[PDB]
Amino acid sequence: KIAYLQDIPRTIVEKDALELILKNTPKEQWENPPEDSYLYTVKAFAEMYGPGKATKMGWWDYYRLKMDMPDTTRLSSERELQEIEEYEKLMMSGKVPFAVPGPSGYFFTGFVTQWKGKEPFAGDQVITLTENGLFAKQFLSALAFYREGLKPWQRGLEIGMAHGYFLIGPFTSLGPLRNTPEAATVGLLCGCAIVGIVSIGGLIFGSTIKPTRFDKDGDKPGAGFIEMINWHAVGGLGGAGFAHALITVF
Amino acid sequence: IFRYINTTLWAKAGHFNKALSKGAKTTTWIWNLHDYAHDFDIQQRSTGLIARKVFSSNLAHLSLVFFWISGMHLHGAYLSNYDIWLKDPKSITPSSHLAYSLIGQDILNSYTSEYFSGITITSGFFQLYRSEGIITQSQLKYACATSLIATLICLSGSYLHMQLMSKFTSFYKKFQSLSQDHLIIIFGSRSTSLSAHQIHKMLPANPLLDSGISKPSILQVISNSLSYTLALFSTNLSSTGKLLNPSTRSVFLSQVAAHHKTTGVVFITLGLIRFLTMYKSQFSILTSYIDYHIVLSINLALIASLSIIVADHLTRTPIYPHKSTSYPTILCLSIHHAWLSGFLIIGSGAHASIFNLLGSPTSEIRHRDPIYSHLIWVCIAIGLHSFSLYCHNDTLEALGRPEDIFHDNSIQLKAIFAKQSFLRAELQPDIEMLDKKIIRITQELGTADFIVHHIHAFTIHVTLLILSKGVLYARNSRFVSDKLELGFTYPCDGPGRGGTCQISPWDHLFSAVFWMYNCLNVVTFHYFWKMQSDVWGFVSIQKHISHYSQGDFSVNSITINGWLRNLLWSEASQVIQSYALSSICPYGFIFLIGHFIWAFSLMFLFSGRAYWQELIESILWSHHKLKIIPHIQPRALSISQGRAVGFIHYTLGGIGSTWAFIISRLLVLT
Amino acid sequence: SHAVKIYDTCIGCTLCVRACPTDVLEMVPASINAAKQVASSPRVEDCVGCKRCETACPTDFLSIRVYLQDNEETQYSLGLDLVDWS
Amino acid sequence: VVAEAIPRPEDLLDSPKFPMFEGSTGGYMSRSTRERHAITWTAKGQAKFEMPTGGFAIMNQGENLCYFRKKEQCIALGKQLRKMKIENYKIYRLKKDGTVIFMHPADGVFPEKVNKGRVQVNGRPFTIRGNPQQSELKFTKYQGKG
Amino acid sequence: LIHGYSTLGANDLSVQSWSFLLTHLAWASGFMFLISWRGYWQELIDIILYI
Amino acid sequence: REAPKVLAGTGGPLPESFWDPAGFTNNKTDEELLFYRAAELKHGRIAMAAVVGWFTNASGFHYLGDLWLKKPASDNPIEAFNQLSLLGVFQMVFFIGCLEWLTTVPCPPPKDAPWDVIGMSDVLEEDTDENPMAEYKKIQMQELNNSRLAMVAIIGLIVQATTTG
Ligand code: CLA
Ligand code: CLA
Ligand code: CLA
Ligand SMILES: CC1=C(/C=C/C(C)=C/C=C/C(C)=C/C=C/C=C(C)/C=C/C=C(C)/C=C/C2=C(C)CCCC2(C)C)C(C)(C)CCC1
Ligand code: SF4
Repeated sequence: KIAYLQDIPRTIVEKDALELILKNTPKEQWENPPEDSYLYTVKAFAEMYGPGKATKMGWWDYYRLKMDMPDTTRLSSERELQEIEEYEKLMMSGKVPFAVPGPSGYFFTGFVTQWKGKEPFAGDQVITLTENGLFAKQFLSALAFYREGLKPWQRGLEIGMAHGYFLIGPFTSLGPLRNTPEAATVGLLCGCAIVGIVSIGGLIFGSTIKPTRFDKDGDKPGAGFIEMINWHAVGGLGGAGFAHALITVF
Repeated sequence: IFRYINTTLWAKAGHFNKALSKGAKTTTWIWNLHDYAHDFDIQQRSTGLIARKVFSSNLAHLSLVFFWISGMHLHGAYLSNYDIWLKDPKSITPSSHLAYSLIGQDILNSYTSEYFSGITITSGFFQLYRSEGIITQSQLKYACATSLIATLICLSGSYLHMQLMSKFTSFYKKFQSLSQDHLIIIFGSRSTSLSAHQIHKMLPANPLLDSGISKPSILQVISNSLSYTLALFSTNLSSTGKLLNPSTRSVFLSQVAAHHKTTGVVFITLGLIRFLTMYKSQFSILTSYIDYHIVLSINLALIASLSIIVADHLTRTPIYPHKSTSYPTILCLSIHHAWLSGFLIIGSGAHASIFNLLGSPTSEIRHRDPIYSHLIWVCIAIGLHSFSLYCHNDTLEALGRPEDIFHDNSIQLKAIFAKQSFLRAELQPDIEMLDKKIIRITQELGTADFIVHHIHAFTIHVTLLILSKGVLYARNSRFVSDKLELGFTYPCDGPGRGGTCQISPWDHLFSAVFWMYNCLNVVTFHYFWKMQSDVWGFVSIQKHISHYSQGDFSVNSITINGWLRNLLWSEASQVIQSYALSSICPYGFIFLIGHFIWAFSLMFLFSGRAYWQELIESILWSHHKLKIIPHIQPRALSISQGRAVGFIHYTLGGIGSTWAFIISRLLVLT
Repeated sequence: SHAVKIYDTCIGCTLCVRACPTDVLEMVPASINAAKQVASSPRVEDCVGCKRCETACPTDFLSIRVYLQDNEETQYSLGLDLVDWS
Repeated sequence: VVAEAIPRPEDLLDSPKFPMFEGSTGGYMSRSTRERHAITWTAKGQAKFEMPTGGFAIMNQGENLCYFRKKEQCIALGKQLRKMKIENYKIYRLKKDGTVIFMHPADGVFPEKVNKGRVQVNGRPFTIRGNPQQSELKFTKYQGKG
Repeated sequence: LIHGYSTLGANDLSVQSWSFLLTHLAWASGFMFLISWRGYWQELIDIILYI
Repeated sequence: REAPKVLAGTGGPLPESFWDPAGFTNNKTDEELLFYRAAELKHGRIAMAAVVGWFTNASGFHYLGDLWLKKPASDNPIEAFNQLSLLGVFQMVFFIGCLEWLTTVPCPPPKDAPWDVIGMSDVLEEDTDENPMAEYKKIQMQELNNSRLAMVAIIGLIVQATTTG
C-alpha cells in the first residue's frame, strides 16, 4: 500500500478523520496528494514524524499542525458524497432535479424532469412543464390559432370575438369620457378602432411576410392568413358590439 | 520565518504581478500597477500566499476602521461641544468638527453653543455616546485609547499572519468551524455581552439622566453603585415600541438590553441547532461555493441588505436618545446606509461575475435565457407602467385636466397591501412629540406613495437585470462563444459582429453602478420629501401639525414637474442661497463642486481613448521638439480605465450634489 | 462580408492565424521573409471582424488589415445565432 | 480528404457519438434556423470539457459529434480540444438540404501550419501605406475601396 | 416656468414647462446611447429574440 | 392485492399501509381504483385551498367583497358568503366551470394517471434512481396526507360554524 498512510500516529491525525480524508480525496491522489489538500499536509508531516522518525515537536509547531489538519467536521460524510456523485450524474445525464424559485432561493420539488429535448443540441427544445407538459401542449394545440379542423375564417372569428369583447373595457372605463352619460359608445368606437388598426397590421404582415401555414393546397400564397385577419376584424366588430350591448342592456 | 520580510521589494514597484515585470515602458504601466494591487488571485506565487494576503489585508482594514473609530472618539473628547449637548440636547447641535481660521475658512464654523463654534456633525455619534452612557471626558479618552490599542493590535496581527500562516495553513477553509464559532461566540456570546454592558451601565445611567439628574451627583450616582434602581425600572408594561420614552423620544434602553439578551440566546440556540437541522438541499451550494470571490459576493449582498434594513429601521424605530428630533442626523443615518446598501449590492454582483469566471457556475446558468428574458420583460413592464403614470399625470395636468390624473383627488391607485399592513408598529391612534418636534407619526400611504414604490421596484429590477445578465453571460454567449478566455474585465472583443463593446462582466458592473445610483437617488428623494412633508416638522398646541414641506408630497409628487419644482428647486433654496451664511457655506460650495465633477465625468464617459491618444501624440511632438522625452511613454487611459474614471466621477459628483442639497436644507430648517 | 488583406511586411508569425476565431486566415508558402511563409485570408466570408488578428500582428504597422464594411454584412459576418439567412 | 456523412441534426436523435453534455438554452435555435455546423473528433479518454453554448460535457472514448448554429462555436470548441492535445477534429457546415461542406482543416492541415498548394489570397505586394489614395480612384472601379 | 402647470391652475407657459421636461427627458435619454455601448445591447436583443 | 398495487405505497399512516377498513377497493378494477384516487386528490387539492381560503377570510381579509359590497363583510366565512354580491358568486361558479371544462374535454389528463391535470407525466421520470431527485413518491405522500387532513379539517370548520358558531 501507500507508505506514508501506514502506522501514522494518532497525535498527527485520528484514525476516523484519516479515513474520512481518504474517502473524500479521490483515489488517484493518495499516492501524491496535490498541494493545498489536507492529504498533502498529512503526507508532508507523516513522513517527518512517526515511530521511526522525529517523535517530538515543539508546542507551537504541533499547535500549527493541529490547525492545518481537518477537524473531523469539515469533511463530507458518505451520504453527502453520494448526494454529490448522484446529483452530478443527473445533471450530466440531461436530467434536472426540478426546483422552483422562491423568496430569494428555490425549493426542490423532488422531481426529475428530463431536460434535454429530442434534439439534445437544440436550445429551444429543452422541455419544460409550462410548454412541454401534457396540459400545456394540449392547451396550445387547442387554441384558435392552432386548433385542428378549423377553417381560417373560424380562427379569425374566434380570435376577433375575444379581442373585440375585451378591448371595449379599457376605454368605456377610465377613459376620457368615462363619466359622460354614454361613456360606452365612445368605448365601443375606440375598441373597434383598435381592432381595425391591429387588423390593418395583420394585413401588412400577410402581404409582406405572407405566412403559408393556413393556405390550402394550390392557392395564392398567404390567402389563408389574409382570410383569418379579415375575419378577425369582423369578429372584433362583433365582440365589441356584443360587449357594448351587454353593458347597455344590463 | 520573518527573515524574509524584507524592504527590498518596496523600491521594486509592480513586483506582485508578473505582467508588470517588464518595467514601466508606458504610463499604462502605472494604472495597471494600481489596478492589480489588491488582485491577490492573479499575483505571483502559490495559493497559500493568496490566503495569507487576504486574511492579513482583512486585519489591516479592521485596524483602519478601529483607527477611524479612535479618531471619532478623540474628536468627541477634545474637539466637541458634547458637554453642553449632554446638558441640553434639544437646543445644541452636535459638533465634534472644527475648521482652522485660514483663508477665511473661519466662516464655516457656526454657532452651536454659547461657548462653541464648529461644523454641525450629522453622524449621530453624540446620540450613540449618550446611549452608551458616556458622560465625562475621561470615558471618551479611554474609549479612544482602547480603539487605538485595537488599531495597534490588528495592525500587528496583519503583520504577523503574513508569516504565521504557511503553505500548510488551512484554518480559513474550515467553513464549519468558521460558521459555528462566528455564530455562537459573536452573534450569541457577544450580543449577551452587550446586553450585560447595557444592563450594568446604561440603565444605571440613562434613567438617571432622564430622571432629570444630569448632575447624577457627579460620580456619586453616575459611577455605578446604583443597585437600588432595578433592571426593569421604567418598562411601564406596554409593548416594546408601542410606548416610547417621553423624555428622550426613543425606545426604553431596558427593552433594548432585553432584546440583545434574547437575540444572543437565539443565536446560541441556532448554533446548537446547526448540529442537526435542514440540509442536503443547499449542499450543491455548499460544495460549489467554497471560493474567495463567491463568499465575498454572498457576504457583500448580505451586508448590503442589512445596511438597507438599518437605513429603514434607524429612522422610524427610534432607538437612540434625542435622535428622532435631530432631523439631520436621522436623514444622514438613513441615506448613508442606503447608499452603502446600493454600492455593496453592486459589489456582490461584480464578485458573482468574478466567481463565475474563475470557478465553475451552477445549474441556474443553463436556462439563463428564460431568466434574463422574463427579467427584461418585467423591467419593461414596470418601467412603462410606474414612470408613465408620472408622465400621464404630467401631460393631463399640463392640458388642464386634473380629474383625469392619478391622484388622491382623482383616479386613485390605493396602496392596498400597505394600507392593510398596519401589522408593523401597530401603534395607538395618535402621534408622539418631544419638544416642538415630531418624533414619529404614521406615514399615511396614498397614491403618490404607491407610484413611487413602483418606481423603486422598477429601478431595483433594472439594476438586477444588469447584474444578473453580467453574471449569467460571463463564460460565453450567443454573441461571443469564448468570453471565458477573454478574462473577467475586457473592453470588448472587437468591432466585429456589428460591434462587441461592453460585453464583459466588468462593463455590466459599469452600467449597473449607473443604474443603482439612479435607483437610490429616487429612494433618497422619496425619503427626503416624504419625511419633510408628512412626518417631520413643528407642532401647534391645539394638536395641529405644521410640517416642513407643508404637505407638498401628496399634491405635487404625482407629477415630474412637482418633483422638479417643489423638491429640486424650492427645497434647494437653502443650499443655493448659502454663501456667506456661517454654517452652510461649504455645502453651497460642495454643491457647485459636485455639479462640476458630475459634468467632468461626461468627458470620460462619452469619449473614446483613440482621440486622446492622438492628441497626446500631437503634444508629444512638441515635447520631443524641445528635447523633453518622457521615457515612460505617455499613453491615454485604457478603455476600461476610461469607463471606470467616468463612472467614479459621475457617482461622486452626483452623490456630492445630493449630499449638499439635503444636508444644508436640514441644517437650516433645524 | 469584410475585407481582410495581407501585406508584404508579413514575417510568418502565424499568430494572426491562431488568433482568428472563425478560421479565416491560413499560412501559405512564400519567399519574401526568413520564415518562407506569409498569411492569407481565403475565407473572409467567415470574418466576423473581431480584429484579433490585428491585435496579434507584431509588425510595425499591421501586415494584416481588416476593413469593416457595415453596409455589406452577411449572416456570417454578423454572427447570427437566433436567425438563419439561408 | 474525404468528407464524412454528417446527417442533419433533426434526423440523428439519440446517437452514440453524442458526448454526455448537460444541455442548455444556448443550443442552436430550431424552428427558426436550418443551417447547422457540426464538429467531430476522436478522443482517448472521457475528459470533461465546456460546451460553447453553456454547460459542460464529457467526451466519449471513441468518436464524438456535436452540432452548433455558428462556425465560431465549432472553432472555439476546436481550440479547446486542441489545447487538450486532440487533433484530427473536423468541422462541417450543414446546408438546409443536408449538403455537407468540409470547412476547418480544409486541406487536412491546420491553417497555422504551412502546406504546399496554398496561394496567398487577398495579398497585396507592398507595405500597408502603399495603397492608393481614395481621392485618386473616384468614380472608377474602386470608388470608395482604394 | 416651473409654476406654469401645477396643482393650482395653469398659465400660458404650460407648453413651455411641458416641453422643458420633455427636452430634459430627451437629453437624458441620449446618455445611454453614449455611455452604454453595443455589445451589452446586442446580448439583450439576442435574449429578447430568443423570447 | 393485484389491482390496488397501482395506488400502492401511497396512503395509510405510514406510506406503505393500504388502509381501506371497509373493502371499498377490493374486487374493484384497476381503472376504478385510479378513478377513486382522482376523486381523492381533487377533493384534497380543493380542500387545501378551501382551508387556506377559509383562514385568509376568517381573519379579516376579504378585499374583493369588501370593495364590492362597500362595507366590511363579516369574518365568519359562511355568513360572508351570503353578504357577497350575487354577481360575485355567479362569476366564481363560472370560472371554476371553465376550469373544470378546460381540464376535462380540451386538455384531458391521461387514463393511466387521471390526476395529472398539469400533465407532468410527459416530462417526469418517476422511475429513476437518483437520491437528490426521484423523491416524487415522497412528495406524492405529502400531497395526499396533507390533502386528507384538509378534507376532514374543512368539514370540521363548516360543521362547527353551522352549529356551535
Ligand atoms: C432618462 C433617460 C433614460 C431612459 C428613458 C431610459 C430608458 C430605458 N433604459 Mg436606460 N440608461 C440611461 C438613461 C435612460 N434609459 C443611462 C443614462 C444609462 C447609463 C448607461 C442607461 C443604461 C441602461 C441599461 C444598462 C439598461 C437600461 C434599460 C432601459 C430600459 C428599461 C426601462 C424600460 O423599459 O422602460 C420603458 C422606457 C421608458 C422610457 C419609460 C417611459 C416610456 C414612455 C413614457 C411611454 C410611452 C410613450 C408613448 C408610447 C409615446 C409614443 C412615442 C411617440 C413617437 C408616439 C428603458 C428603455 C435596461 C433595458 O433595456 O432592459 C429592459 C438596461 O438593461 N438603461
Ligand atoms: C469587501 C469589499 C471588497 C473587496 C474585498 C474587494 C476586492 C476586490 N475587488 Mg472589488 N468591489 C467592491 C468591494 C470589494 N472589492 C464593490 C463594493 C464594488 C462595486 C463598486 C467592487 C467592484 C469591483 C470591480 C469592478 C473590480 C473589483 C476588483 C477587485 C479585486 C482587485 C481590486 C483591486 O486591485 O483594486 C485596487 C484598488 C483600487 C483601484 C482603489 C481605487 C479607489 C477607487 C477606485 C475610487 C474610490 C474613490 C473614493 C471613494 C472617493 C475619493 C474622495 C474624493 C473626495 C477625492 C479584489 C479581489 C477588480 C478585479 O479584477 O477583481 C478580480 C475589478 O475589476 N471590484
Ligand atoms: C373524497 C373522499 C375520499 C376518497 C374518494 C378517497 C379515496 C381513496 N383513499 Mg382516502 N382519505 C380521505 C378521503 C378520501 N379518500 C380522507 C379525508 C382521509 C383522512 C382520514 C383519507 C385517508 C386515507 C388513508 C389513510 C388511505 C386512503 C386510501 C384511499 C384509496 C383506497 C380507496 C379507499 O380508501 O376508499 C375509497 C372510497 C372512499 C374513501 C369513500 C368515501 C367515504 C364514504 C363516502 C363514507 C364516508 C362518509 C363519512 C363517514 C361522513 C362524512 C363526514 C366525515 C368527515 C365525518 C382511495 C384512492 C388508502 C390508499 O390508497 O393507500 C394506499 C389508504 O391507505 N385514504
Ligand atoms: C383574470 C383571470 C385569468 C384570465 C382570464 C381571461 C384571459 C379572461 C378572458 C376573457 C375573455 C377575453 C372573454 C371574451 C369573451 C368574448 C365573447 C363572449 C364574445 C362574443 C362575441 C359575439 C357573440 C359576437 C357576435 C357577432 C359576430 C361574431 C359578428 C356579427 C355581430 C355579432 C354581434 C352577431 C386567469 C385565468 C389567467 C387567472 C385568474 C383569473
Ligand atoms: S501576425 Fe502579422 S506578421 Fe505574423 S503571420 Fe500574421 S499577418 Fe504575418
